[PDB]
Amino acid sequence: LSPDAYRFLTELDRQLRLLQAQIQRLLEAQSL
Amino acid sequence: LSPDAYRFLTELDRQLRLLQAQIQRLLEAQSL
Amino acid sequence: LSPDAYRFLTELDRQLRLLQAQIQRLLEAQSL
Amino acid sequence: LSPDAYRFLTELDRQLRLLQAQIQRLLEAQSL
Ligand SMILES: [Cl-]
Ligand SMILES: [Cl-]
Ligand SMILES: [Cl-]
Ligand SMILES: [Cl-]
Ligand SMILES: [Cl-]
Ligand SMILES: [Cl-]
Ligand SMILES: [Cl-]
Ligand SMILES: [Cl-]
Ligand SMILES: [Cl-]
Ligand SMILES: [Cl-]
Ligand SMILES: [Cl-]
Ligand SMILES: [Cl-]
Ligand code: NA
Ligand code: NA
Repeated sequence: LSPDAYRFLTELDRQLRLLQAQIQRLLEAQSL
Repeated sequence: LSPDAYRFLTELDRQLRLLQAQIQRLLEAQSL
Repeated sequence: LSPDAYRFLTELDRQLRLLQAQIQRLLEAQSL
Repeated sequence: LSPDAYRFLTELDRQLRLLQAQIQRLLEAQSL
């Protein structure tokens, strides 16, 4: 990867991780 | 959450986890 | 959907749309 | 972008577009 692509992917990864974490918390919070 | 919403979010979560993992592997694979 | 689930999904959608747009712009910007 | 990065991002984009579309359909399907 180019530096620029690396940087971009790093920022994408951080955002996706945050979203995934929000979904995971919501699922975990469910009374079954 | 409704069952339907729970199910939907579960499947979304699984897909996002797979994508995040692909990005993480690509980043990790970079010679600095 | 519950109001809460609707609200959550709305915010998720907005974030994903922003990410997708960033990727699309990067791809479009490529000299082939 | 490298060819490899371009290819990767293309596939990521396709997957995200599919997910976003699923969320959008669910939201649109809601009786208010
Ligand atoms: Cl550079
Ligand atoms: Cl550059
Ligand atoms: Cl950047
Ligand atoms: Cl049901
Ligand atoms: Cl139902
Ligand atoms: Cl489903
Ligand atoms: Cl409420
Ligand atoms: Cl509530
Ligand atoms: Cl919220
Ligand atoms: Cl190559
Ligand atoms: Cl290569
Ligand atoms: Cl590939
Ligand atoms: Na719900
Ligand atoms: Na690159």
